[PDB]
Amino acid sequence: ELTPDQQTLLHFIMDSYNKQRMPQEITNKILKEAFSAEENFLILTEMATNHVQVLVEFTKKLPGFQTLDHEDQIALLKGSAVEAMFLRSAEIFNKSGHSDLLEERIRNSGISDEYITPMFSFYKSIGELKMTQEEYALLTAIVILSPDRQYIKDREAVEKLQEPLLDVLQKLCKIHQPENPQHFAKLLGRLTELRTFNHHHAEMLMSWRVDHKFTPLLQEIWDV
Amino acid sequence: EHQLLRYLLDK
Ligand SMILES: Cc1cc(C(=O)O[C@@H]2C[C@H]3CC[C@]2(C)C3(C)C)ccc1N
Repeated sequence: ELTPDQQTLLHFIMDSYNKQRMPQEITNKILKEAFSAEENFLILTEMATNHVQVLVEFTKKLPGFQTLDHEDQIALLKGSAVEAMFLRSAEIFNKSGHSDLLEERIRNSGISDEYITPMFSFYKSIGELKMTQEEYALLTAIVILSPDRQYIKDREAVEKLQEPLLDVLQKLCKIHQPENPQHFAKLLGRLTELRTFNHHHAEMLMSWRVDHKFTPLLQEIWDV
Repeated sequence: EHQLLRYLLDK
């Protein structure tokens, strides 16, 4: 069903999505470091940093992003970082435990259960759609290229980048889940759950600010 | 917003 131009678009997206590496140096710390609330928090700081790093790298290569107004580019990057990040951490969580040690660190890092619980529900809610890489990539791109973010000046230029991505996803849903015609709608339904992390994340940041220190990049991406 | 992000986008 994909047209030549849809294929071309899908390949660019996949090329860029696959260059995203969680560095070994960081995954190594998940086992190699001692556990305490402090060490765990440092590790998470570093992971969050890498997620945002990788988001920027992915974003800048999305077709048409470089043609956007430079202020709108920044608004999209800040607007989408939480959702993009939670989505990526789902993918990493579900594709060795390993996963187990990471889970343990998250659950001991000065984060209240009020936020941990939904985080892990979400990882489960994502994992039973059994999403392919293509689906993760396109969703991430759809999240990033949202015309509904605060401060955007030219919302139409964003919507024109986003819409084609949504078409490609709809067809992919029909090719990889031909027996479930509600799949596309389920993927989009998980986006509304993903959005609830904007509020949770701001609250986690607010309670961490009890003498705790953040990297430069996390300071800029979230204004803190 | 800011310099670090603009740098990371431009490089
Ligand atoms: C400012 C700041 C933010 C985070 C963060 O939200 O990211 C965490 C890492 C993963 C584990 C919990 C996170 C929210 C995650 C799912 C992205 C972690 C540390 C830190 N110093």
